[PDB]
Amino acid sequence: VLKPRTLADLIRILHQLFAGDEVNVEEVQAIMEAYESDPTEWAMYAKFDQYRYTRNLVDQGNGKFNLMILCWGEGHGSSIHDHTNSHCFLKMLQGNLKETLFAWPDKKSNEMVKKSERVLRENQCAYINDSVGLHRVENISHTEPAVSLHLYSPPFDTCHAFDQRTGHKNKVTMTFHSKFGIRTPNA
Ligand SMILES: [Fe+2]
Repeated sequence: VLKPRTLADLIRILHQLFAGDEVNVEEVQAIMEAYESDPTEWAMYAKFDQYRYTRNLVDQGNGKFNLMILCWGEGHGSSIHDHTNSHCFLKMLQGNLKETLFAWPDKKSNEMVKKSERVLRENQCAYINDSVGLHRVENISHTEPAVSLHLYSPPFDTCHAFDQRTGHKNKVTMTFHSKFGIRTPNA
C-alpha cells in the first residue's frame, strides 16, 4: 500500500486517483487509512462550534471531489442522511465515531430499521454510498471531541435527512463553517 507521510501527500495522491473516469474504491480507502493522522497538519481546519458539528473545506480536487474535515463536539451527532449518489469516504483523525447504518424507508410510515452498528477506530477509513444504505454518525464521547476527514465524489451540497420514527425525509442544504482554514460568513 502507498503510505502518504503527510496530509499534503495524501491530497496529491487523491488528485491522481480521481483524475480519470474510474475510481478503485478499495484502493482509495486503503490509502486514506494508511495516512497516519497528525494534528499538526490539520489543526488549521479543526474549527469547532458549541452546539453542532462543523464542516470545514480542505480541498476541491479539481472539480472531482470535496475533501473536508468534520469537527464533532462532545456528544455531537448527525441526522440520518443519504449521499446524493456520490462516493463517500470517512476517515477518523481524532476520537471515535459510532456509525449506524439504516435501511431505506418505504412509502409507508414506520420506525426505521438498523442494519449495522460499529465504532470507527483510530485512523480507520469507512466507505458508504446510497446503495449501501443510509447512516448516522455520532461522537461516542461526552467528554472528548472527534475529528474526521471526509471525501465526497462527485461533490454535492444537498442531501436528505430522515426522521427515525417515520422514515419521512426533508431536503437539507449543507453549508461550510470554513474553507481553506478561513471562517465563512454566518457560522
Ligand atoms: Fe454521511
